Amino acid sequence: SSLSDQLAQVASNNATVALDRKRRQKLHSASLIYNSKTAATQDYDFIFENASKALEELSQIEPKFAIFSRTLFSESSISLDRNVQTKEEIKDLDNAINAYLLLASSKWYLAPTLHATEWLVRRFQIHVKNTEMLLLSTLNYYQTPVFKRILSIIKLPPLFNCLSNFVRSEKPPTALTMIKLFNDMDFLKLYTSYLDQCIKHNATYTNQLLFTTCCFINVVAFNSNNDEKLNQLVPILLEISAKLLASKSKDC
Amino acid sequence: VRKLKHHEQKLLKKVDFLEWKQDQGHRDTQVMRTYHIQNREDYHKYNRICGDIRRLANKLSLLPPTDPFRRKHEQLLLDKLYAMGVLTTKSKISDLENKVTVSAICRRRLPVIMHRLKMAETIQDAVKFIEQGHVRVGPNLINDPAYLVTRNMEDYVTWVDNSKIKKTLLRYRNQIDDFDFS
Amino acid sequence: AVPSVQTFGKKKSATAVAHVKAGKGLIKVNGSPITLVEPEILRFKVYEPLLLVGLDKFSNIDIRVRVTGGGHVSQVYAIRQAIAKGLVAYHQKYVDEQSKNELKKAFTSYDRTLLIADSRRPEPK
Amino acid sequence: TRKFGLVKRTLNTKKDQRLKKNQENTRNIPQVSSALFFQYNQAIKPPY
Amino acid sequence: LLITGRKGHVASMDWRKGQLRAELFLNETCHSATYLQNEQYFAVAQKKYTFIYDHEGTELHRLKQHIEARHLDFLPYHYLLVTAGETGWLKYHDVSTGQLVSELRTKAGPTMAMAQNPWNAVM
Amino acid sequence: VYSDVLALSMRPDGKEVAVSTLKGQISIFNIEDAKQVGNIDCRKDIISGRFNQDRFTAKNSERSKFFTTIHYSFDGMAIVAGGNNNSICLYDVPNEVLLKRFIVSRNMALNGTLEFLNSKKMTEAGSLDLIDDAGENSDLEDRIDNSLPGSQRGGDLSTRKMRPEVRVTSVQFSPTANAFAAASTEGLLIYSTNDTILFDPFDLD
Amino acid sequence: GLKVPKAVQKELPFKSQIHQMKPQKKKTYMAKRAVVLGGDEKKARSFIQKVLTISKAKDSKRKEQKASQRKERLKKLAKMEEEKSQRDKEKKKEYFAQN
RNA sequence: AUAUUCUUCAAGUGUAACCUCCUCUCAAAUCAGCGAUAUCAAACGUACCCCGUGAAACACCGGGGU
RNA sequence: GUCGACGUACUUCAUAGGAUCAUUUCUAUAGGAAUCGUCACUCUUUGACUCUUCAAAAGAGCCACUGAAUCCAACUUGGUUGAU
Repeated sequence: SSLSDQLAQVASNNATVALDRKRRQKLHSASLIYNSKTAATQDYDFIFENASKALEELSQIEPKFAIFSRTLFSESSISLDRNVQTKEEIKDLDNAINAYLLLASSKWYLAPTLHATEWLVRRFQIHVKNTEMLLLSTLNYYQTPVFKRILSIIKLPPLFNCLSNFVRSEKPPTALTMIKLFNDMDFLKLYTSYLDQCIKHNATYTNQLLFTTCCFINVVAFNSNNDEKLNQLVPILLEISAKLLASKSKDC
Repeated sequence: VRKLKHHEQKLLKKVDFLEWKQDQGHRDTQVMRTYHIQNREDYHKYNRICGDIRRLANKLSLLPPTDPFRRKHEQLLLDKLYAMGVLTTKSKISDLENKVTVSAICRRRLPVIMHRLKMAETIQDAVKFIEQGHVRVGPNLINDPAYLVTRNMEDYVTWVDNSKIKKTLLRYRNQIDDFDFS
Repeated sequence: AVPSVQTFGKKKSATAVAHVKAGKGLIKVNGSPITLVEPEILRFKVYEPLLLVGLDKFSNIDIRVRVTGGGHVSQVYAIRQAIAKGLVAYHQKYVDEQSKNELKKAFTSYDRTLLIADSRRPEPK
Repeated sequence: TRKFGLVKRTLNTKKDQRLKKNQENTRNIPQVSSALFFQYNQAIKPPY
Repeated sequence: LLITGRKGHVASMDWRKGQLRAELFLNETCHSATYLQNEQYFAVAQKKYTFIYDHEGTELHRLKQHIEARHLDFLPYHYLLVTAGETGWLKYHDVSTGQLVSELRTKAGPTMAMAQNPWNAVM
Repeated sequence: VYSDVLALSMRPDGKEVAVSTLKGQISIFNIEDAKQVGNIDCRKDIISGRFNQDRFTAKNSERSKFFTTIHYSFDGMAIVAGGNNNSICLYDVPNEVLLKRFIVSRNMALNGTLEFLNSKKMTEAGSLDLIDDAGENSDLEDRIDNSLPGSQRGGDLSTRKMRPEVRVTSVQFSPTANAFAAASTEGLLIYSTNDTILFDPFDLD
Repeated sequence: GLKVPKAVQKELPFKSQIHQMKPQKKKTYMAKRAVVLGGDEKKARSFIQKVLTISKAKDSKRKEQKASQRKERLKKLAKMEEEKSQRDKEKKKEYFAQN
């Protein structure tokens, strides 16, 4: 290809690597709670105080968050940057954070999860590295003001190209544009592999599991003409509903 | 660099990264813009000739004045340098050292002549029409923008026939004739 | 849009602006049919580009001709010039090329004045 | 689809700001004095 | 990083991050280039004339001198661009003032290999 | 005539004149009368090259679609024409149809050969033939570009800074033996029939 | 005003072709549409056209008053220039009469 | 020091270092001011009938219309 | 016939007192202000980059597969109990 195509490919792989001070003051400045001026002037040490104080409240709501204070939200996990570590160790940082956003996604209306994930946003760079499991865990809150903030950070993946006009928009992403997401044949194959991952931990909640079907009904509805499109659709949908019946949960 | 301070100034009275005495005022760039010439080495390909005029002017000035060689020989040369059209008048013999400039030889360029004869609107736009292939000299169309044109040959530049730019001109006067397929 | 071709025709000081477009087969001169040209003896001097090549080739086209200048005769040499030029410059544009060289060889053998303006520029002896 | 009349990008001198010589880029009418007459200067009195 | 094609690339990339400062396509051949005093000012060795470029791709100077340049080097404590081409001569161009310091006849023919000494600034 | 004429030639009868205008078309006039016998159309059957430095398709450039020479055969029945194009022609004069079209040369080295250049030569900034390979060369004498700026068809071949164009300048028939020589860029061509490996019978029973 | 002959006006170069708008005869729809406020607005649209007439002519008379006194002042000014011209000649004799 | 190496001074219509003037200021074109042949609208002017105000004036009060 | 001599008439010739900038410190003068390893925010100027108007011109050309946007046809939903 050209030069500037290949030389912008290096930019994606070093999207988090703070090199100049101005590169740091753009990456560190974006976050969930604080605005762009007051975010850049605070340590990780400041953020870890508010997180570990908030995370102990979430441990009181349910004891499942107690384990992450041993590993991710521990005091020793301030010095570790992602970029310094090997390739095997990063996938364990993903598999902790992927296990975290399952438990986080249920208590998402509450104020302490907003202060809890933000240290896991700003120290662990989940708004760049793994924004699929960040967004797929929080895809059902599209009307809420917390998801409007989540859009205002993330460089959107190539699969979520329907929401790309709603990044840093005034009004929330409307209900039909959520269907244009699920109308794609590839974006469903995430939301299968998100859900069959979510059932195995048996943490699937009521408002989430409605918004799955309320999209999965409409995908059948928008494709009720094209009999070819439906023919390639049910290896995606019926294999969910096969595994969605295997659940212990009556609600699933 | 920095708009260095007053005490920085006096130690760096002479440093400058943009403008050098070697660079000679950037005269070569300054006339490349006014005539819009494509490749950079084109200037000093003329300025070697335009200097070689003056070196022949100088040694022909060092011959004694009542020499029927010397009186014959620069008037032999001003015949040619006026026919080619680099210099405006034939009368002065000291035009040959004073008025022979590169900007004189760089305005018998073809796109300047298409701007002098009011063919194209500007001088960049004439390069745009030469490179696309709308202009011609007699039979054959010309495609190098940097075609020198003799003052004698300056009569014969026209738009190339059946072109889409000689068709539009004839529509303005409501005088097309498609038996010519203009 | 509309496929048209504009050709000129010129005798002494008379122009002839013949627009030729694809149509039904009407042939007008100054907003009047060609069967009503003035001098009435020279009406067959303008039927020459109709009848030399054959009247079939006008079945799909329109010939709008408007003339100014000249006299009674020297306009009739302008409408026979601009109809011949307007016919033979529509077959090189919007119909087939081999039609055109059949026409340009037909008008040539009959009278070359149909195509190119016979300019009677002076001569000093 | 490359543009026509392309030329090597080079340094403007008449327009650029980094050059030293190109780095550079309410009326006032003083009232004639309230002392002064046409030429008489009616204020000056001894001591001077 | 600075790279030069033998045919026409000159790319003054930033390298860690993915930004691209200047990409000049030169239809003359090009042999070598170095950054002179920062990332900002670099100097390619063209077909005949060593040019001095800027971070945007601008020309700053067409060096009339340095009339062949196969091997081109800078040494940073003297602001002193050095060339040695296929002409034997060895020229040092003090790029702060623009005044050529010293032109040196090598007597040995076309310079096949040149590299500076960092400790000493002899070459 | 209709457009600029160039390169006339007269039949050895002394009664006809063959012309080559700039519209491509070759016309044949009488002399004792001013009228014309006929004209033969040459704009289509001319092959034209796209040069390396061009910006137009080879189909719609007006460089080479006329004929800068014509010569009647001594029979008075055939015209050979040749211009700044890549092709030579043999028109029959009464039947008004070309007989055979000769490509002068097939060289990538010369410019006016190809109707269609390769696409892999076109890099985003420019063709990969216009790049100066002159500085790569080992000797001194090759590297010295002394080409004057806009010198076309000039004095030496060094002073072009272009590849040489394809043009057939002047064409004549032979007097004797069905030959005709066309003077090219590559050098003077000679076409002939001295083979006679051909079965051209006449009145066979 | 000058009226260019049309045979001169026809073969003019494109830079200088004189723009002469033909009058319109077939009534436009817009000139059959638009509303003109009458009554009270007419008394306040006649008046603005009656004020701007006064202030254009009060300017173009007082602006003419300056160029009437410009002509008088430069006649008085050149008379002072002529005395400083001739007397400056006389000093450079009485200077060089010493030298 | 025992022909080269090193050193000192002198001279060169010697100089691709270094000083200096030229190699820019067009038989050019745009934009801005000015502004004509013209144009659209409005007002005002002339004549002509109509309506309000008024008791009324061929109203010397206002208005509408062609 | 033209050129001198004399007379007449006009044109022309000399400036001086200061101050600052000019040398990689120093223009000669002590009567003068400038030696600092920078971290932020605001504001202004210039440059690219993508579209683009006055306004075109030319397409390194042709095929094959896959993807998208617009415009009708169709269908569905809402719509005189009021769509635009």
